[PDB]
Amino acid sequence: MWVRGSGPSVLSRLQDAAVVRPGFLSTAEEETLSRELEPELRRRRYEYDHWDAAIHGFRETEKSRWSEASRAILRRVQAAAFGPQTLLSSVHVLDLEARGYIKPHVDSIKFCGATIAGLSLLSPSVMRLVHTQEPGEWLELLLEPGSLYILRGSARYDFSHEILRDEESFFGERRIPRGRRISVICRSLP
Ligand SMILES: O=C(O)CCC(=O)C(=O)O
Ligand SMILES: [Mn+2]
Ligand SMILES: [Mn+2]
Repeated sequence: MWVRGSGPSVLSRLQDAAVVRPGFLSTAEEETLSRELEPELRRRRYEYDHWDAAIHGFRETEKSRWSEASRAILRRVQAAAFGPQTLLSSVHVLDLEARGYIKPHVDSIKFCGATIAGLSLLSPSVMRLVHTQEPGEWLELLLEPGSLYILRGSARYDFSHEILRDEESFFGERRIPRGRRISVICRSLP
C-alpha cells in the first residue's frame, strides 16, 4: 500500500530501513503542528531557487522551542524511530509550495547521523529512493498527510531520496497530485 520497489530483493532488504507509518498522527495532532508552524513559516518568504540546490520552491525553519502538545508528538517520533541515538538540538520544518519539490540527494553525513524521521502534513507526495551507484535499485514511498517515514542505515546512506514534482508525481502508475506540503524532520547526531 505505501511502498513499491524495483524488485522483491530491495523491498526485503530495506523493509525495516525505509519505513512508512501512515496515520502515525491523528487529525488533532496534524492540527497541533499546523497551528504552531503555519504562522512561523508565514514570517519567511519562499526562497530564491538555485539549479544546484536539492530543494526547490520552499521556505523552512529550524525550531527547538515547541508547545507542550507539539513536544508530545516529537517524543512519539523519537520513541518510534530512534534507538535509546541523540537527536539534533533543533527540528527542521520545511514548507514546499505546490510547484516545489526535492531533487535526489543523500543527507550530509557530516551533520546527520544514521536515522532520519519525517512527518508529512497537508498534502500527499511520493518519496523516491534510488541506489547511488545503481539507478536500477529503487523504492517509492507514498507519504500521505499524517504519516511518519523513517530512513535509517542503508536507506539513509546508500540511497538518495527525493520528493517528486507535480508533473512527475506518481506512485507506481497512480498520479499523486501535489499541493503545498509541510514536513517536520528529526535527525540524529552523527
Ligand atoms: O521533506 C522531507 O520529508 C525531506 C526533506 C529533505 O530531504 C531534506 O531537507 O534533506
Ligand atoms: Mn533556508
Ligand atoms: Mn534529505
